[PDB]
Amino acid sequence: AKSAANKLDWAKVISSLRITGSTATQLSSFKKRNDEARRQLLELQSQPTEVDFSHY
Amino acid sequence: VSTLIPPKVVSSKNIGSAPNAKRIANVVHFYKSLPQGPAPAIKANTRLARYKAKYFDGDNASGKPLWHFALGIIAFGYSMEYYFH
Repeated sequence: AKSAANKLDWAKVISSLRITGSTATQLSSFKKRNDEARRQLLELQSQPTEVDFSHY
Repeated sequence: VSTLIPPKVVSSKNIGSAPNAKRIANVVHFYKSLPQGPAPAIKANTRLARYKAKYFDGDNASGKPLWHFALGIIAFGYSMEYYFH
């Protein structure tokens, strides 16, 4: 359900067309892009965080 | 690291920008102007205002009263001729 957040962010991108010279607002969206792109590879990267006592 | 906030800083912005002066100028320029040539008082009579209304407005504006005034001097000294010579 993150697409509503990002859809309203691109809505504010085509509305931040109206204010040229954005200092750090797009950089704040860059920081949420940074850790949101980090968290998905973090959750997909891991194994089930346990020692496999049956086989291993 | 945080939410930056320039979408809503138009509160103390709307004095500083340059067409604000023109906006506050012509909202003052437009209120007290009579709408469509109203309150014209197109007729006035003071025993000679009809002379101005027939001769000295923007519409007629022809040199004929000068002509009349020319004849006025023709009316003036010639009678003084009959008083002098």
